[PDB]
Amino acid sequence: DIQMTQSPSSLSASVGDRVTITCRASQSISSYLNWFQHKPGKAPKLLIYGASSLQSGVPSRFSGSGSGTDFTLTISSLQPEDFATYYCQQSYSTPPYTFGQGTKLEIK
Amino acid sequence: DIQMTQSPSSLSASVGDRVTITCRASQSISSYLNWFQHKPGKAPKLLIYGASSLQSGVPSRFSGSGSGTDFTLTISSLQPEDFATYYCQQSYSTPPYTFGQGTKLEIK
Amino acid sequence: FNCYFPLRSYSFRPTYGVGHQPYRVVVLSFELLHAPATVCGPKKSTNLV
Amino acid sequence: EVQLVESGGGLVQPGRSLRLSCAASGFTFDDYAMHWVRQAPGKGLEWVSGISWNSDSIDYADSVKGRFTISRDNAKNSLYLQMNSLRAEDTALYYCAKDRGYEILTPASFDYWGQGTLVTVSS
Amino acid sequence: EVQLVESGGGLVQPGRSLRLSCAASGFTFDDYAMHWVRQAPGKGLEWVSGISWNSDSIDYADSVKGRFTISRDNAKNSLYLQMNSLRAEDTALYYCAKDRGYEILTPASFDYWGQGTLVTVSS
Repeated sequence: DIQMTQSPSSLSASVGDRVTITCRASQSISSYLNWFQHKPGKAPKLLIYGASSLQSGVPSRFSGSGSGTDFTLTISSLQPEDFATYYCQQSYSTPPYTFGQGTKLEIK
Repeated sequence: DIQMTQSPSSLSASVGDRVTITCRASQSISSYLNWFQHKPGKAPKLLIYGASSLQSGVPSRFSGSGSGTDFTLTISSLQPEDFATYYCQQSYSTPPYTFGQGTKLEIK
Repeated sequence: FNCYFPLRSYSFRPTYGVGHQPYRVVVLSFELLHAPATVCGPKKSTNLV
Repeated sequence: EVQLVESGGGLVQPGRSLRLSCAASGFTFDDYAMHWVRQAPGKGLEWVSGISWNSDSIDYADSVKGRFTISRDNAKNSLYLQMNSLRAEDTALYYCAKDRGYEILTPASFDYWGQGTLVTVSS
Repeated sequence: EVQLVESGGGLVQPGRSLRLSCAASGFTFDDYAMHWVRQAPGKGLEWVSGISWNSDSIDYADSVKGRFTISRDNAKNSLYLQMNSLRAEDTALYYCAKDRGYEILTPASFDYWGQGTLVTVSS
């Protein structure tokens, strides 16, 4: 099997800060992780497919990195519409498309 | 979190024997472990840094081996000046620089 | 938007990808001219005959 | 700009069956795989099931094996999910996402999503 | 061959504050990272704190968060460590080790060490 852990759960920052979120895997998944943004009021949207491949149409502010067992997403600008819940999903292990727990983001 | 154990605690040998010590880790640390020797009468010193890199200035008798999860240190000559305690330290996981239990070495 | 800063910060971590790991690179450029060479090798010198 | 409209949600008693439809209009459908995923009212997202571009490779979640059945009609550009033998722990919000590739179990993930439909299994 | 001299030890009562100094002279101090570590009298050694070459990245052990503070003066090639709100288990030996690297959290470990100084927290 596989287990994904979110070291941070709720993070506070300002409109002019830079934030980082980490997702850890039980074992190596060979950089096969995806990052999803879920607004509480609308349908969730994908931010990153693959380890560090940016999906088209989204701002370049988001940046993904990491390989092996741990992975990281970083926002450099924190625009005031970046309030959502962020998920990390693996697509390499036998359990198909298992998702990690949510990661609340708030600005203060 | 990381948890690591010293399988041998106290060992007995002679002046012309060969001895081995093993360090066991809960999770793989990508061979980022270091070996320290602590004399009872003076400050401890480093011998093996990294997986199997020998720190310059110490005799080549000490030999490091093993990568990934479990690691091993080996002494082939057992000089009469080798009365000290051996420690294994990880520098990989989020607990910053965890240090293992003591491993008493003596000859009779 | 329309104006990005070229400067970016690496995110090197102890357990990133093998390729993701940072490597130190030094390039040595050698130029040979008619001027007396000042960077010679370890070869010794003898007496001319 | 793609559209994913879902219907069939509502409230039913435990042990009954209900029917969901999800129609897409913003992209070519004959060569894309689709998935159904679940979001608990107080927990994160969870995958439920998935079908390929054609009904050859089909996958269900372990906790829902032998109970739910997924179908796909390419002619009218839609897929369907029949829920059978519902229990009190299936009152979550279900999303109808589309895979980037064509197969079911691939490193490629869900590209576009649609607003979830709310179902309730209670009296 | 480097020198690491430490001071500030002694006997104190629980709840008061004191200070320890560590000076190095055998190498260049402006670009190296230092650490303070603890050897228990009857248990193995444990890490306490560390500072980088410059006072930008700082850290502390989990058991001593918000209790101890470290400082570093590159002008006189020395560092300082302040004991605040001590209790019964802080009567152990303290070393002043030198990191092989320059950051605080790197796989590079301690390269040279120095003689520990003894402290006592009792009445």
